Amino acid sequence: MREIVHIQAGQCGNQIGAKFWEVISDEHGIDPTGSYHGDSDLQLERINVYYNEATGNKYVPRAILVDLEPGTMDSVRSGPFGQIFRPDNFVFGQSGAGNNWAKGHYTEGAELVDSVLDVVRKESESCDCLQGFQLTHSLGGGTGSGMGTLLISKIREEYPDRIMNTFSVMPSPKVSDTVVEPYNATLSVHQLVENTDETYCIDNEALYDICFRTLKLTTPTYGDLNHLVSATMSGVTTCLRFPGQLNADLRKLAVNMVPFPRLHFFMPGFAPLTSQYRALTVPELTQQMFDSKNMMAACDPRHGRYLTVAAIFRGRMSMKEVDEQMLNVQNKNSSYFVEWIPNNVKTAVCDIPPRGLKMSATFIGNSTAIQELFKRISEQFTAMFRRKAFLHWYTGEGMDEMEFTEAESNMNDLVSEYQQYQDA
Amino acid sequence: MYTFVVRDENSSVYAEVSRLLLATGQWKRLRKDNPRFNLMLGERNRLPFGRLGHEPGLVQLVNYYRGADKLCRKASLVKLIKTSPELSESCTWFPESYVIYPGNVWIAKSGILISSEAHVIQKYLEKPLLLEPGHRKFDIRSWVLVDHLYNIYLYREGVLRTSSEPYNSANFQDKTCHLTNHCIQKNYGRYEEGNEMFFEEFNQYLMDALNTTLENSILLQIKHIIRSCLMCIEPAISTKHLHYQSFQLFGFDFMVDEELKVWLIEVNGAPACAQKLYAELCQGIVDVAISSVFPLASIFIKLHHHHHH
Amino acid sequence: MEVIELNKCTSGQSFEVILKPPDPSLEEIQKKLEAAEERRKYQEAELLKHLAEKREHEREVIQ
Amino acid sequence: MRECISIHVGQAGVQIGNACWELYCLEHGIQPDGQMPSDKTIGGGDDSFNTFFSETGAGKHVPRAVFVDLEPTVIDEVRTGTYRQLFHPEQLITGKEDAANNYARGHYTIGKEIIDLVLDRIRKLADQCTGLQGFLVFHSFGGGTGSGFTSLLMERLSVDYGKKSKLEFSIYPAPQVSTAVVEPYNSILTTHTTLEHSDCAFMVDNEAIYDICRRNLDIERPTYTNLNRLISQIVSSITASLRFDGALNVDLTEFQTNLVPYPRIHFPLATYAPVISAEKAYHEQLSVAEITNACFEPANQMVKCDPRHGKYMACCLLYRGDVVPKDVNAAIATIKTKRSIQFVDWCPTGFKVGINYQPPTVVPGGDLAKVQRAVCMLSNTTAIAEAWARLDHKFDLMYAKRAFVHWYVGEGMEEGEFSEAREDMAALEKDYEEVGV
Ligand SMILES: Nc1nc2c(ncn2[C@@H]2O[C@H](COP(=O)(O)OP(=O)(O)OP(=O)(O)O)[C@@H](O)[C@H]2O)c(=O)[nH]1
Ligand SMILES: Nc1ncnc2c1ncn2[C@@H]1O[C@H](COP(=O)(O)OP(=O)(O)CP(=O)(O)O)[C@@H](O)[C@H]1O
Ligand SMILES: Nc1nc2c(ncn2[C@@H]2O[C@H](COP(=O)(O)OP(=O)(O)O)[C@@H](O)[C@H]2O)c(=O)[nH]1
Ligand SMILES: CC(C)(C)c1nc[nH]c1/C=c1\[nH]c(=O)/c(=C/c2cc(F)ccc2F)[nH]c1=O
Ligand SMILES: [Ca+2]
Ligand SMILES: [Ca+2]
Ligand SMILES: [Mg+2]
Ligand SMILES: [Mg+2]
Repeated sequence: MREIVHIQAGQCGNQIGAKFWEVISDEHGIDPTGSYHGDSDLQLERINVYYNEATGNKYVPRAILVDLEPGTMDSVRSGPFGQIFRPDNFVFGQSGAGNNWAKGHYTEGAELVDSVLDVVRKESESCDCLQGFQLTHSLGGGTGSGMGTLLISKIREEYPDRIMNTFSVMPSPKVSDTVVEPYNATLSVHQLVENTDETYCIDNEALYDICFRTLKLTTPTYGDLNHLVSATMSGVTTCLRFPGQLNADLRKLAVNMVPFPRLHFFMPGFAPLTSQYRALTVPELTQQMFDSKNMMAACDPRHGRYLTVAAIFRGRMSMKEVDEQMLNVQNKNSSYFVEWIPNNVKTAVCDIPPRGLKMSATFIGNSTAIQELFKRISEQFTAMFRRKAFLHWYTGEGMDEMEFTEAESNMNDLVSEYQQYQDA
Repeated sequence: MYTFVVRDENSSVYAEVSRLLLATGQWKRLRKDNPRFNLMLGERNRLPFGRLGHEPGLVQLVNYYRGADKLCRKASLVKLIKTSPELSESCTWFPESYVIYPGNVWIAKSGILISSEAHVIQKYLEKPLLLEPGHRKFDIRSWVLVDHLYNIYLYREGVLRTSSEPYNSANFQDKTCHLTNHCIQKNYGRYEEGNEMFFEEFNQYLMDALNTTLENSILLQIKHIIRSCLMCIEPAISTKHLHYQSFQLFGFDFMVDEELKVWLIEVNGAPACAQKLYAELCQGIVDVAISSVFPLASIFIKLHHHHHH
Repeated sequence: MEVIELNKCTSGQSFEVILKPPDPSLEEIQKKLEAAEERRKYQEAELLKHLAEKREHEREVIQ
Repeated sequence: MRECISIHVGQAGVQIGNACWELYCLEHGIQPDGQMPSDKTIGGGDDSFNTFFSETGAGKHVPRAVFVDLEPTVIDEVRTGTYRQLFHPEQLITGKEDAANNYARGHYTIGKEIIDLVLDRIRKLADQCTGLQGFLVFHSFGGGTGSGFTSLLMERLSVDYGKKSKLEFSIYPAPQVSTAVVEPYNSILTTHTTLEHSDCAFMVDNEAIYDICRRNLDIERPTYTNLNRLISQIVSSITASLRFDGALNVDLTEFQTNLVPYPRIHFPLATYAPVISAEKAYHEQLSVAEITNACFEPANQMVKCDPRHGKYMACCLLYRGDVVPKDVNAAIATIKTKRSIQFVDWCPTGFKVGINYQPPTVVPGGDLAKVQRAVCMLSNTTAIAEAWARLDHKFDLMYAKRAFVHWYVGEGMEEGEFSEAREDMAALEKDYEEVGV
């Protein structure tokens, strides 16, 4: 188990997705044309995880680019690292999805889905040992939400034993394109509860607040939000992209993070938050990465309890000082970690730091506090749905109200289930 | 900021130790089944000593010495004394006691039978020391705190648990003159409050009636018995070099006979303090047993004696 | 304290000192390995039965 | 002589195998290429070391070893390492996809497709044996391969080799060097299914080895390499009686006779002294008394527990170096009067001493200093049940909530096998107390 297949769907998916390949290609010493110009062998030791080797010793990302319109996929190809992707993996429709989940999942995206799966099958075929799939998408729009969740369902049929993880940007009125995002998200969450092993809940509320409050940017663009996402995405992918004596694959990681199958929605985080000169000490990284202010999902971990935590530190530091500092927050805040999973916080340290920083830390938390996220979208949903508002856009694409009632009920079930373990 | 747990609800002593710790701002109480503690205030029976000292990054302390039940059960206390050389079968400060499983007056106990006809059968002290005016029996209770380093700390305030009835040689069935326990009495409070005389008054009575002191006539013998008993079992229970550390509070029950000889009756593993003295002892347990191990931002007399031979 | 059964050789020696005196078959394994595979393939069937129903709902909506 | 086959299942098994076979080679003067200059019968022999090594006509000495792992990366470092020439490729077996710290995946799912291959490669070694004794099985309690595939192997070995003994070298899980959260489940599951099939099992709590490396070797944050080189010294201590001339513990059956009177209670506590750092400039060399006395300090035990609150069924002192019978008996006398060493009523209060005059061999550039004399006590004490209670409690906490269970069930396994395996452990803990109180 080494090869991962990456898929990026919709505007958001392709944006944060393009930044992911920008960041990690720099870390693995791969230039914009696909040629290696590094210095450490550690940059090529597990390069097969995210790159196919091509003729002339070129490295081509195992990446499939999906959208129901050409706009954003033409920007990606024009953008800084757009030349590195295999041209065959650019799979696109024409008429878009109008921020409509129905169009993505049932009508427009249906027409395109089988051609995307052929590229997946192409990449999956020439893979020595495929360990799983990752998807980048928003749950607020049409393509990434509707077609992304359709693709996840189709991949699970064809590859029922491979791991399916997502990087799922949640909508927020603070950073809002259309009033129907809560509808689109609620329909998607129901899909992810069934068909993904892990889902990284990137909340745009949380990224905005981080850009506004704790980075002093008055007018945050999507690029500013996407900077935080790519830093986190580099973070969660480090332990597979490098050593150091960690004998783990996606399944092994998923086994140790997901105690209950439906409850696999993680609270990502990053220290230090950037947009420096003084490098952070190990106590600062630890206090920051556990800090609510550095959480990429807008939930207060004090309002829930941790089922599992995974922290991975980057850079040259004392593993003794890490062990000490990680044990200090558990033993001084033990009420917020469930007692009934002994030793639920686990840690790794990678020698190679990311670009810019001398030492960082990436936080992955399966806290029950994530219910707050699903409650917030469930409230926004009901406000509209109790008056059947904006439903004509979905019923005109052949959906029934019954499906909304179902999806509402399934997410309120998920919230009830998180509540169960918070009180036990 | 340290952490503790409470797994004994009856414990009147460690109820106060729990309260004193909380009212500092540097100790947080956790739930009964939380593993991530510094201090365990544990149950009487089946205290899980195997689970202590296995949590990474936490120095763990517990308020019981494992294997100290060999001193606190009556059956084992007799067997300990007859089998140990350090306190032999020819031991002068312990009454002649035997073991048969379920002046020739004896006493049986573990319902208390005092006769010559008739668990452990023990030589009953027919001629005990009798307080006047009253002509009445008593027993002395001394509170000993053994810390993690096995420093034996004798608390300076003890108490006489007195009978209020005249002692009768011929009349054995009447229990209120022979047995001097606090529960059995409640003449309950005729001479002293709640059948409790303290070390100041008892020193004064001795000076007046017997021309001697408590420190000389009785307390030297007490200190020899406490030290002898605890040093005997030190190798079996000591937590030096161990992955968790222990302390414990003990209660030593004594009897003084007519010729001023002190006799050991029972050692008490989970002892209750006298009403007045709770405040001071429970602060002492914190100062010496807890705060030594976990430092924050004497009422005891230390027992040590290296005579060379 | 008696030192009994002392045996010596050029590379070592050994002795005892006494201080005081006083399965299922190949059938059943290959059976229950396969019984778990039956439950594994029943669970994977239930998945592809459930997903088959999602596929006919997808056709029903577009129709 | 009678031959012994060593089996190394899973990462922990494999890398501990590495350490042991490196050490065995130094002890018998065998080199990385496999030549042994001191051996004069080329092409064969029935010497003591031949119990662990076979021989070829070219002069190579070949470990009677089988390394199994459900993924390649760990055994690939044997294939490319310092002792690559030592092994035949058929001895090194690897799958593609591991057990993901999942007992059920290792036992049932991925076990089933490799069990027959592994038995076949073991039979290839058993057919080179003029009189096979049995097996030394090395594995982790916490890993999926270590827990799951080991237990399946042990079941099949009892069928295919009913007359032969089976010894376990087991690595009991420690949170401070495991990233696996589901180890309590894996440890209990394998211990249930392996219990009737294992004749004697030597447990090594990673927690204990880790602190011995901190406290005594001054190693700030011990690696697996630090832990494994220390474990192999202990393992060698235990297996030296099989590999050298001697009269104590000469076959695998004598381990069971000497150490295990009650067959279910087959977990002897190892204690080992002295552990001294090579970076230590000035070291005063410890006497027979001091190192024997060190065997009754819990800080040196392979599992942390308190032998004072328990009872012994058997004890074995295995000395390496300058040691004579009378210095040992004098130490035993001194120690008996000072410490709490209570035996069970039906067993004699005594000690089976074994001495080898060759001092402990140390890996060049390693952490351990050369010593004049060392000892490994092997004692079947009821105090080691402390380890079970701890593990069982953790199991109970998780399993009350059915935490992580779906992963096991999802690989075909039944929920009933959790409580079934826990009741066997509940029985085992109760056997220990009956014997020990
Ligand atoms: N002493 C020691 N312990 C180890 C070593 N490798 C792993 N462990 C321990 O073994 C447990 C994890 O089991 P592993 O052996 O890595 O797992 P595995 O048998 O490879 O099984 P899968 O990974 O599930 O295929 C943890 O408690 C680790 O600390 C080692 O080299 N030495
Ligand atoms: N050999 C003896 N001679 C005289 N009196 C004796 C005696 N043995 C016991 N007693 C008396 O019996 C009373 C109670 O007996 P004992 O002290 O053995 O048990 P106990 O459990 O009531 C003490 P505690 O509950 O405080 O630990 C004591 O107050 C003591 O005066
Ligand atoms: N963080 C982030 N969110 C985005 C970005 N682009 C769009 N979004 C969010 O995604 C939702 C709209 O989905 P979008 O991806 O544009 O629709 P699609 O192209 O049909 O998938 C809204 O909630 C937006 O807030 C981006 O670059 N970064
Ligand atoms: C700290 C460590 C021992 C590596 C650990 N233990 C449990 N979880 C983890 C850490 C991760 N756990 C994960 O599930 C995880 C997800 C992930 C990893 C990838 F490499 C790619 C895609 C992913 F979704 N990334 C992690 O870094
Ligand atoms: Ca069309
Ligand atoms: Ca030969
Ligand atoms: Mg858009
Ligand atoms: Mg493995």
